[PDB]
Amino acid sequence: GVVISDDEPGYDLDLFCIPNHYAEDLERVFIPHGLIMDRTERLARDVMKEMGGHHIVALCVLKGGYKFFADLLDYIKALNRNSDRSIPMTVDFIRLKDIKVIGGDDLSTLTGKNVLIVEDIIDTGKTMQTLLSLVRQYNPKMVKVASLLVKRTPRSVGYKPDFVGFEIPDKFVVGYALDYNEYFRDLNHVCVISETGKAKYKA
Amino acid sequence: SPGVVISDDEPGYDLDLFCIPNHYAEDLERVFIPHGLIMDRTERLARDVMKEMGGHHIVALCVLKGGYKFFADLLDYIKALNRNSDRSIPMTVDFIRLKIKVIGGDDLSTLTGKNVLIVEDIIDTGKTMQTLLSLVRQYNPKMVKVASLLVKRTPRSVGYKPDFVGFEIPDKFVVGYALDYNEYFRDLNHVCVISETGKAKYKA
Amino acid sequence: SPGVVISDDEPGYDLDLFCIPNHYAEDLERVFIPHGLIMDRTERLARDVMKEMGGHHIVALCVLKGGYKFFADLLDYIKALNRNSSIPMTVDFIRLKSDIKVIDLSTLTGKNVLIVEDIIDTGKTMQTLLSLVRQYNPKMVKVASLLVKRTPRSVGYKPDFVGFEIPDKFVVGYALDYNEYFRDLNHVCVISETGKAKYK
Amino acid sequence: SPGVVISDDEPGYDLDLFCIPNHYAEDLERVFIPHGLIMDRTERLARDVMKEMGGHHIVALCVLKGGYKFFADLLDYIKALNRNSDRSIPMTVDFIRLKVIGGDDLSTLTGKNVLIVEDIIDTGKTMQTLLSLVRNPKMVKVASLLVKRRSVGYKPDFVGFEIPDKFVVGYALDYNEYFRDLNHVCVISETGKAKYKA
Ligand SMILES: Nc1nc2c(ncn2CCN(/C=C/P(=O)(O)O)CCOCP(=O)(O)O)c(=O)[nH]1
Ligand SMILES: Nc1nc2c(ncn2CCN(/C=C/P(=O)(O)O)CCOCP(=O)(O)O)c(=O)[nH]1
Ligand SMILES: Nc1nc2c(ncn2CCN(/C=C/P(=O)(O)O)CCOCP(=O)(O)O)c(=O)[nH]1
Ligand SMILES: Nc1nc2c(ncn2CCN(/C=C/P(=O)(O)O)CCOCP(=O)(O)O)c(=O)[nH]1
Ligand SMILES: [Mg+2]
Ligand SMILES: [Mg+2]
Ligand SMILES: [Mg+2]
Ligand SMILES: [Mg+2]
Ligand SMILES: [Mg+2]
Ligand SMILES: [Mg+2]
Ligand SMILES: [Mg+2]
Repeated sequence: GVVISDDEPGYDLDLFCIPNHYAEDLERVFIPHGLIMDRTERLARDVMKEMGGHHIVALCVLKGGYKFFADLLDYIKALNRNSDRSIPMTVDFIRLKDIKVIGGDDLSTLTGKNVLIVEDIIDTGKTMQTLLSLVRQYNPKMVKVASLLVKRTPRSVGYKPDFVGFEIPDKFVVGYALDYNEYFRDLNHVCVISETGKAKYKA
Repeated sequence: SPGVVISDDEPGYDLDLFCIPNHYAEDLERVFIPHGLIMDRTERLARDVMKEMGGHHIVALCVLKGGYKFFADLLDYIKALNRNSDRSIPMTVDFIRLKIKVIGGDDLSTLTGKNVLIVEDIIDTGKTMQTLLSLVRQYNPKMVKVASLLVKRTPRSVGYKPDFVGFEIPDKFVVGYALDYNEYFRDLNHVCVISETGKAKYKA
Repeated sequence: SPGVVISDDEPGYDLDLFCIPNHYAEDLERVFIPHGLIMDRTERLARDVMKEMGGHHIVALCVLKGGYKFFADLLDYIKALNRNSSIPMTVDFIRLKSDIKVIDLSTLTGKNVLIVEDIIDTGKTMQTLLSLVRQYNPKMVKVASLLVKRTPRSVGYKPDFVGFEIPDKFVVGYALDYNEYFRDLNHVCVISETGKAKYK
Repeated sequence: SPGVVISDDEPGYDLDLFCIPNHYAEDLERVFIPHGLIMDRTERLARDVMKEMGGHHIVALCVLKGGYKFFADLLDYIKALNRNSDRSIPMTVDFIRLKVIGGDDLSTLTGKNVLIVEDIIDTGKTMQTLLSLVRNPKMVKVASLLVKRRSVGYKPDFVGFEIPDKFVVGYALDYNEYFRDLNHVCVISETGKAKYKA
């Protein structure tokens, strides 16, 4: 994936269009929306090259997964209608919130199927451990994992997704559906929160 | 406005004039609402939402599964206004699924005293919507509004009208733009009507 | 093949259902082809061009000014296809204005040329253009026009690629003008007669 | 604003991290500025243009050929601004090539807010000539996607990116007419430079 370095300074907010209501709440733009798009376009092709023979169930991990999920699937849809290659897709949504699971339940749709799990970020890798444990209970034919972000953290068990958008430093990022206490999901760029932001939006 | 009126005698478009996924080439009969028309209409709807809810925080409630495409696009159009004006609608997002079984039901307590925009793919009998409204109302939100991409002209037992409507359509079964037939056709950008071979292939 | 056919009795859409620049609000009658529909049609056209001319080098020739939007989007869709397993492209621009006047075409020589136009009406412009272009000796010439107007005032011209076939009404938007106005409008619309009076 | 500053030591991106035109696979070395970044910056530039020029009728002048992509995208963002706030002004367009080749009469620029749209400013001699010609418009401003750091000291009013003294192609910028059909700003490889050599 795209490696973002520890000393990556990001961009000044005044160079980009940002939501009026978060103008004072962000410190820098970390990953511009357009960069996320470009990288996701390539990821869609990588997904096709890998899982292209088969019908796939795309499993969206809510809430933060929703933007990456819709965009990735859209790029995949563009391939399906303009190429000879093909991945017929059905979709499913799951939420993990010590980790409670909502919406599976459900989920025999996964049995004997090719599963593409779609996540916003891998940090400790624990959420993903909980998910795979539940997916195992339905006996899928194949499981692949795509994550927009993978965080470089010593708190990691060492788990790595098949498809990675960006490998990022051990910093807390928001935007592109990633939240701080449910705020900042309504933001297209991945960014870092300012001092004012932390205090204003703290729980 | 009651949205864009698609006539009862609308023929739709020959599949050959559009790019459609090859795996559905035999399973569809006509494109009924082109993806791009949906986007154009959704852009206007975001501006309508901004005019009616602007300068206020909203909880945007996505009704899975079929609502997910309209939800993402509408929110993207709203975000475009948010970052290009000094008028702004700060938004938080939530998800719910109705299947009548309700899934994801315990973030509904959090709606108390809030402004809620429910986002749906379609209103047919209206029973899903009425069920969902009464559920939200149990938690006393300050305000509830409903946006629905499609509303069918069909007899309804109550005369409910959503606040924002993309298109008013004939009483025909449509698929695409996340609307399904037995989970198929969600991976299709256009709204379409299904062929007889489509109905048979994917019949549950 | 004759493209998306828009009927003579087509009502179009009420302006109030779309986002439209305020400065054109009272000057338009209806929306005829929503920007997004233009996009969806142009995506298929890209694939049609890739099917006909694929695997070979192409000069894409933009006919200014009205052709510029269709040209940009059509090429963007072709480039999208090119990022998958290819039509290498160079580009050029030409303007014809009406006696029809022209505004170096040596590039075209021995190449496969795709002329990109906004609209064919009488077909005069296109005969004028093909006449000149063929004098620079290209290997092949194909013509894409977003719009072709159904008219008794015919030569006419059948382009190889056609977006929409429309009624004999004066349209503006998506870079087509009325007296240089309305190019900054993303939808194709029918101009009002009261609208025509406002832009001289 | 000097725009988004791209340093001299900016390495850019490995080609395999992005979707690249198949036919340019060996002809490029690095992605230098991703298309998505260009779009993000252009969106902001659009709002900057409207903040300054949106008070009166704008004539947008496209400098062919390399300016065509930037021009199209910039105006679409401007059109988006103009159709989502109840305040707007008409905008007309023209096209020129710099030898000045083939726009409308320059008297169409009188009394208007003229916006010149360029792909790149290097020395800046070209623009200085055009500017010292275009002049009684109500106002003239220049938007350029790229500005290089042997200049004669001209700076445009709106800058997308400030780049090193490197030769770049893509987003309609060419090497001998090639590479215009490329969405990213990139750097040519040795293979590329000699394959399309003049
Ligand atoms: N917004 C944000 N959230 C972060 C980040 N790192 C971990 N998290 C917490 C995400 N959580 C932990 C990931 P791990 O691999 O350690 O199990 C996942 C669950 O988040 C639920 P939701 O998407 O917010 O509804 C971060 O950099 N930004
Ligand atoms: N794809 C499609 N589905 C249709 C249609 N009409 C009803 N439905 C079924 C949707 N249902 C009924 C709406 P009502 O107002 O009658 O209570 C709700 C379906 O939601 C389940 P999901 O979005 O497929 O996960 C239709 O035209 N197309
Ligand atoms: N905007 C607009 N223009 C129309 C229309 N019909 C003919 N025209 C005239 C186009 N003209 C001739 C077409 P024909 O096949 O009859 O030779 C050429 C347009 O002029 C060049 P530009 O693109 O406006 O700079 C129309 O419906 N809308
Ligand atoms: N493609 C490319 N071209 C570069 C570059 N630097 C200068 N140029 C030369 C561009 N030239 C002017 C530079 P000045 O110093 O006078 O401000 C103009 C050439 O443009 C002709 P066209 O757009 O290809 O039709 C570069 O990095 N890439
Ligand atoms: Mg997650
Ligand atoms: Mg979280
Ligand atoms: Mg629904
Ligand atoms: Mg359903
Ligand atoms: Mg023309
Ligand atoms: Mg004209
Ligand atoms: Mg130039």
